[PDB]
Amino acid sequence: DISGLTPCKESKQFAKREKQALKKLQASLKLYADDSAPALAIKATMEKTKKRFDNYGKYGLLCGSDGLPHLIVSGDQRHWGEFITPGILFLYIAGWIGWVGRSYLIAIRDEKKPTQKEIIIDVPLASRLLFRGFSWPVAAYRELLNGELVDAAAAAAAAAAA
Amino acid sequence: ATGFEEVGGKPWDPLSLGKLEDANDTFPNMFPKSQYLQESEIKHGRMSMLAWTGVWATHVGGMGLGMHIPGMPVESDWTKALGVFAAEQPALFGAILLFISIAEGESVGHSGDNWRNMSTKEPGNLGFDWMGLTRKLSEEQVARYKIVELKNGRAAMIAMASLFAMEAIPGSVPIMNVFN
Amino acid sequence: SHSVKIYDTCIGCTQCVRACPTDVLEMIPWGGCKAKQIASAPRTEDCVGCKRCESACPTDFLSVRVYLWHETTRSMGLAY
Amino acid sequence: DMTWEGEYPPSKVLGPIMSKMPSGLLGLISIACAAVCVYSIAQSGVLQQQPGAYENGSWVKWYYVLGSFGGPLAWGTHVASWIQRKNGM
Amino acid sequence: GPKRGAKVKILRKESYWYKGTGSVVAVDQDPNTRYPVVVRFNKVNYANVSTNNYALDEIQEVE
Amino acid sequence: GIGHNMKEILDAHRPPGGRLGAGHVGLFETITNSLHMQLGLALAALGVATSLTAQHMYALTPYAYLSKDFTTE
Amino acid sequence: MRDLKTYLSVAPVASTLWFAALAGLLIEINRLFPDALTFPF
Ligand code: CLA
Ligand code: CLA
Ligand code: CLA
Ligand code: CLA
Ligand SMILES: CCCCCCCCCCCCCCCC(=O)OC[C@H](COP(=O)(O)OC[C@@H](O)CO)OC(=O)CCCCCCCCCCCCCCC
Ligand SMILES: CC(=O)O[C@H]1CC(C)(C)C(=C=C/C(C)=C/C=C/C(C)=C/C=C/C=C(C)/C=C/C=C(\C)C(=O)C[C@@]23O[C@]2(C)C[C@@H](O)CC3(C)C)[C@](C)(O)C1
Ligand SMILES: CC(=O)O[C@H]1CC(C)(C)C(=C=C/C(C)=C/C=C/C(C)=C/C=C/C=C(C)/C=C/C=C(\C)C(=O)C[C@@]23O[C@]2(C)C[C@@H](O)CC3(C)C)[C@](C)(O)C1
Ligand SMILES: CC1=C(/C=C/C(C)=C/C=C/C(C)=C/C=C/C=C(C)/C=C/C=C(C)/C=C/C2=C(C)CCCC2(C)C)C(C)(C)CCC1
Ligand code: SF4
Ligand code: SF4
Repeated sequence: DISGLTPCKESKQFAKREKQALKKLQASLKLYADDSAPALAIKATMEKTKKRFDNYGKYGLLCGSDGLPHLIVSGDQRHWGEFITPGILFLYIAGWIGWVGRSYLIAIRDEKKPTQKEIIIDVPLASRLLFRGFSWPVAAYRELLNGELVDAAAAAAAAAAA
Repeated sequence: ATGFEEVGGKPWDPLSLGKLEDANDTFPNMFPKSQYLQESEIKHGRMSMLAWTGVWATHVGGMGLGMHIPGMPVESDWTKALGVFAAEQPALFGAILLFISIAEGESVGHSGDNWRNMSTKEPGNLGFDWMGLTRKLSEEQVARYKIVELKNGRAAMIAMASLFAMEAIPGSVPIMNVFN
Repeated sequence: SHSVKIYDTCIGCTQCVRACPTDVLEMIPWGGCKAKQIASAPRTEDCVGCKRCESACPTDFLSVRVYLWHETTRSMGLAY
Repeated sequence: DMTWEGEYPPSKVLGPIMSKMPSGLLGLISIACAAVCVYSIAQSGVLQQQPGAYENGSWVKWYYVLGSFGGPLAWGTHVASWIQRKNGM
Repeated sequence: GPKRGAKVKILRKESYWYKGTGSVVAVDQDPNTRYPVVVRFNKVNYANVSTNNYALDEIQEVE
Repeated sequence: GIGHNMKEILDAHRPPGGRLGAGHVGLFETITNSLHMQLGLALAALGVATSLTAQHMYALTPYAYLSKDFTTE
Repeated sequence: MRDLKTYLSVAPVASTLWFAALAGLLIEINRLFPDALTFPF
C-alpha cells in the first residue's frame, strides 16, 4: 500500500509486539496468589492490553516494518479517521473558545471599569456568552460581511516606521 | 422578466458574496468586482448549456440520443471521450483548441480590467451578434432574451453539477439512477 | 561628554532638574508654555548618563533626551 | 522616464524596434513563433523515440533547439502586441 | 478646532496613542502656548501617564 | 549602444493592478548608494549556496572514493 | 454572602475550577473509551 506499508492485521511484526507485551505481564503475574489485589490488577491490565491490539487490527491502520501504526495525512478520505475527522473536531472546539472569549472582551469594554471584569469575572454574563459559540461559523461569518470583524486602518496605533 | 421570479422578486445573495471586496479594507483587490462576477456567470452558463447537450446527444440507448458524426471515434461514456479524441485526431483537436484560445483571449484583450470595474463593455458581450438580432428587435425583447439565456445557463450549471455528482457519489442524485 | 537636548514640548514642571544626580540641568525663563519656563542643559560635562531625567519627564514623547557621547573620567563615574 | 501610470504602459518600454511596429504584425509574429516552438518540440520528441536516431545524442538538431528557444520569444511578442494595441497602434 | 469635551484622534506619529481616540479637556486660549490642548485618555502609556498636550493640527475629530 | 539600462528596467515594473504600490521605482538609487544592502544581498545568496553544496555533496558525491572515508563526510 | 461570591469569581479561583472540571472531563473519557489512537472504535 501507500509507502510500501502493510495493514496492521496482516503485519507479522505487529503480531509479535502483541505477544511480547502479554508475555511480559504474565511473567509478572505468576508471583502472586490468584484472588489477591495484585493478581486482579495485572489480569485487568492484560485484558486492557489485549483489547488494545484487537482494536487496531480491525481499525484499518497501516503498519511498517517496525510493527507500529502509522498515520496518513495526505488528504486521503480512506484514512479520514486519522486526521480529518479529529481535525474538524478540534477546529470546532478551538474556534468556539476564541469566539466566546472575544465576545466577552467586547461586551465589558463599554463600561466604567473594563479591567475590573477581567480579574473578577461577571460569571452570570460569562456563562451566558460561553454557550453562544455553538454556532460560531455562522456568527463569525455574519460579522465578516458586516464590518464588525476587522477594524479600519485608521484605528490601529502603528510604530513610527509605518 | 426580472430574473428573480423563483426567489421572491429580490436579489438572492445569501452568503453576501457580491458584498465581499467591499466589506473591509483588508485584501485590496483580491476579490472580483461585479463586472467580473457577471461575466463568469454568463460564461459558466454558456459552457454548461453546450456540455449538457453534448453528453445528452452522445449517450447511446436508454433515453439517450446515440447520434454520431461518421468517422469520429465510437465511445460509450463521456468521461473518457476527450482523451480518445485527443489521441486519434490531433489536427481537429488542435484547431478547436486554438479557436477557443484566441476567442477567449480576445474577450479581454480589447477591454480593460474586468476584475476591477474598468472594462468598458457589457458583461457577456462577445462580438457574436452576427444574425443582426437586437438591431431589429426592440428593447423589451432584448432585455428579455438576456434573462432567458441566464436562467437556461443556470439550469444547465445545476445539471452539470448533477452529472458530476452521480459519478463521484453513486447514490447522489436518485432521479438518474432510474432515468438512465 | 554626553549630549542632553531639550525639545519644545517641555511644559516646564521642573521634574528633570530635581532628579539629576550631578547638577546638569536647570530651569530658565521661557515664554512658550503655561509655566513660562523651559529646561536647559548648561553643564552636560558632569552628565553621567544615568537617564533619571527621562524617567521623570511626563510628556509623550520625552522633552528631555540623553544621547551617549565620548566618555571622560567624569562621565565614566570614576572615584580613582 | 520609464515609470508609467494607468491601465497600460507607454510604447517606449518595448524598445526602439518594437515601439514603431503595429499591433497586428506583432500578434501574427507571436502566433508564428508559437507554432514553430511546438512543432520543433514535437519533432525532437519523435527523434528521441526513433530507433537509430537517438544514439549518442543524435536526436538533438540545431533547428529544433532554435524553435525551443523561440517559445519565450513568442510570449514576449504577444505581450508587445497587446501594449501596441493599447497605445492605439 | 475642538472644544472642551470633544473626542479627537491623535495624528502625532511618535505619540503612544497615534491613530487612537480620546477626549479634549482644556484648550488654552493664549496662542503663545505651542501645545494648548490637554487631551485625556483612559489607557496609560509605558510610563503609566494618562494625558498629554497637543497642537490643533495634530488632532482629528470623531463623530 | 545595445543592452539594458538597469534603472530603466526597475522603473517600469509596476503591475497595473496597483497591488505592489509604486512598484520598483527608486530601488536603483538605494542599491548603488549603499554598501550594506549590497553586502546583505551577497551574504544571503552565499548562505543559500554553501548550504546547497552541503546537501548535494553528500547525495551526489563528486570525488573519486568520497563517501568511504566516513569521518570526512 | 455576596462577597464570597465575588471571591469565587476571581480569575485564579475560576481557572482552577474550570481546569479541574476539564482535566477530569478528559480523564473520565479516557477511562471508558481508552487507547483511541484515532476514530477506529
Ligand atoms: C460559478 C458560477 C456562478 C457565478 C460566478 C455566479 C455569479 C453571480 N450570481 Mg449566480 N447562480 C449560479 C452560478 C453562478 N453565479 C447558479 C448555478 C445558480 C442557480 C442556483 C445561480 C443563481 C443565482 C441567483 C438567483 C442570483 C445569482 C446572483 C449572482 C451574482 C451575485 C452572487 C455572487 O457574487 O456569487 C458569486 C460567487 C461565487 C463564489 C460563486 C461560487 C459558488 C460557490 C463555490 C459554491 C459552489 C458549490 C457547488 C454547488 C458544489 C458543486 C456540487 C458537487 C459537484 C459537489 C453574481 C453575478 C444574484 C444576482 O444576480 O444578483 C443581482 C442572484 O440573485 N445567481
Ligand atoms: C485541554 C483541552 C480542552 C478540551 C478538549 C476542551 C473542550 C471544550 N471546551 Mg475548553 N478550554 C481549554 C481546554 C480544553 N477545552 C483551555 C486551556 C481553556 C482556557 C482557560 C478553555 C476555555 C473554555 C471556555 C470559556 C469554554 C470552553 C468550552 C469548551 C467546550 C466547547 C464544545 C462544547 O461545549 O461541546 C459541544 C457541544 C455540542 C456539539 C452541542 C451541539 C449544539 C446543540 C444545540 C445540538 C443538540 C444535539 C442534541 C442534543 C443531540 C441529541 C439527539 C439524540 C437523538 C441523540 C468543549 C467541551 C465552552 C463550554 O464549556 O460550553 C458551554 C466554553 O464556554 N473552554
Ligand atoms: C492551441 C494550439 C495547439 C497546441 C497546444 C497543440 C499541441 C500539440 N499538437 Mg497540434 N495543431 C494545432 C494547434 C495546437 N497543437 C493546429 C492549429 C494544427 C493544425 C490544424 C495542429 C496540428 C497538429 C498535428 C497534425 C499534430 C499535432 C500534434 C500536437 C502535439 C505535439 C506533440 C507532443 O507530444 O507535444 C509536445 C509538447 C508540447 C507541444 C508542449 C510544449 C509547450 C511549451 C511549454 C510552449 C508553449 C506553446 C506555445 C508557445 C503557446 C501557444 C500559443 C497559442 C495559444 C496561440 C501537441 C499536444 C502532433 C501529435 O503528437 O499529436 C498528438 C500531431 O501529429 N497538432
Ligand atoms: C504569466 C504569463 C503571461 C502573461 C503575463 C500574459 C499576458 C498577456 N496575454 Mg497571455 N498567455 C499565457 C501567459 C501569459 N500571458 C499563456 C500561458 C497562454 C497560453 C499559451 C497565453 C495565451 C494568450 C492568448 C491567446 C492571448 C493572450 C493575451 C495576453 C494579453 C492580455 C489579455 C490576457 O492576459 O488574457 C490572457 C489570460 C491568460 C492567458 C490567463 C493565464 C495566465 C497564466 C497561465 C497563469 C500563470 C501566472 C502565474 C501566477 C505566474 C506565477 C509566477 C511563477 C511562480 C511562475 C497580455 C499581454 C491576449 C493578447 O494578445 O492580447 C490582446 C490574447 O489574445 N494570452
Ligand atoms: C506564495 C509565496 C511565494 C513567495 C513570495 C514571492 C512572491 C509571489 C507572489 C506573486 C504572485 C501573486 C499572485 C496573487 C496576486 C495576483 O495575482 O494579482 C495580480 C495578478 C495580475 O494583476 P496585474 O497587477 O498584473 O494586472 C493586470 C491586469 O490589470 C491586466 O492589465 O493577478 C493574476 O491574475 C496573477 C496571475 C494569475 C492569478 C490567478 C491564477 C493562478 C491560479 C492559482 C490557483 C488558485 C487556487 C484555487 C484553489 C481552488
Ligand atoms: C449546439 C451546436 O451544435 O451548435 C454549434 C454552432 C455554434 C453555436 C455556432 C458553435 C459555435 C461556435 C462559436 C460559438 C463561435 C464563436 C465565435 C465568436 C464569439 C467570435 C467572435 C468574434 C468577434 C468579433 C470579430 C468582434 C468584432 C468587434 C467589432 C468589429 C467591433 O468593433 C464592435 C464595436 O462594438 C464596438 C466597440 C462599439 C459599437 O458601437 C460599434 C461596434 C459594434 C462595431 C458550436 C459550439 O460549434 C455549436
Ligand atoms: C492582423 C492582426 O490583427 O492579427 C491579429 C491576430 C489575432 C490572433 C486576432 C491576435 C491575437 C492574439 C494573439 C497573437 C495571441 C498570442 C498569444 C501567444 C503567442 C502567447 C504565447 C505565449 C508563450 C509562452 C507562454 C512561452 C513560454 C515559453 C516557455 C515557458 C519556455 O520556457 C520555453 C523553453 O522552455 C522550453 C519549452 C524549453 C527550451 O527548449 C527553451 C525554453 C527553456 C526557453 C491579435 C493580437 O488581435 C492580432
Ligand atoms: C532584511 C533585509 C535584507 C535581507 C533579506 C534576506 C536575507 C533575504 C533572504 C531571502 C532568502 C534566503 C530567499 C530564498 C528564496 C529561495 C527561493 C525563492 C527558491 C526558489 C525555488 C523555486 C521557485 C523552485 C525550485 C524548483 C525548480 C527550479 C525545479 C525543480 C523543483 C523545484 C520546484 C523545487 C536585504 C538585504 C534585502 C535588505 C533589506 C533588509
Ligand atoms: S543623564 Fe542623568 S546625570 Fe545627565 S542630566 Fe539626565 S539625570 Fe542628570
Ligand atoms: S523636560 Fe520633562 S521634567 Fe523637564 S521641565 Fe520639561 S516636562 Fe518637566
